[PDB]
Amino acid sequence: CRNVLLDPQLVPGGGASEMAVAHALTEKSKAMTGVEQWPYRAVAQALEVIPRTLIQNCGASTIR
Amino acid sequence: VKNAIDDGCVVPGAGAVEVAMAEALIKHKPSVKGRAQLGVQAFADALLIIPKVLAQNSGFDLQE
Repeated sequence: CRNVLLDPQLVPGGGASEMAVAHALTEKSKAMTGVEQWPYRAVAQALEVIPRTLIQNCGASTIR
Repeated sequence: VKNAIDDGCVVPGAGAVEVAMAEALIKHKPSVKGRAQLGVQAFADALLIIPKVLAQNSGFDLQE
């Protein structure tokens, strides 16, 4: 109720948004070429592990 | 293929016969007396090892 008072806009997601942040970094990792991209792409790898773990409990080839 | 000229019946293998045996063995007791069906249960579960773990090695685990 504070959030819908804060933001009527809101995203979908079940951890899929965390992937969507993670892939948006990876595109800008390859777009903003230079010394910055190697820490900037490494933290993009850290985000996708969490919804991977949520579907790991669901149970499949979660890496695929 | 020496065996192929020997027989007349070439069968789809790789696990196709393996679960097909274990369906008939467990569900239909051949020797419905309970002493031998104990050995049937070990026998039909022996058949599962070839399709289940090579696919599990491939990434789609044994239960799927």
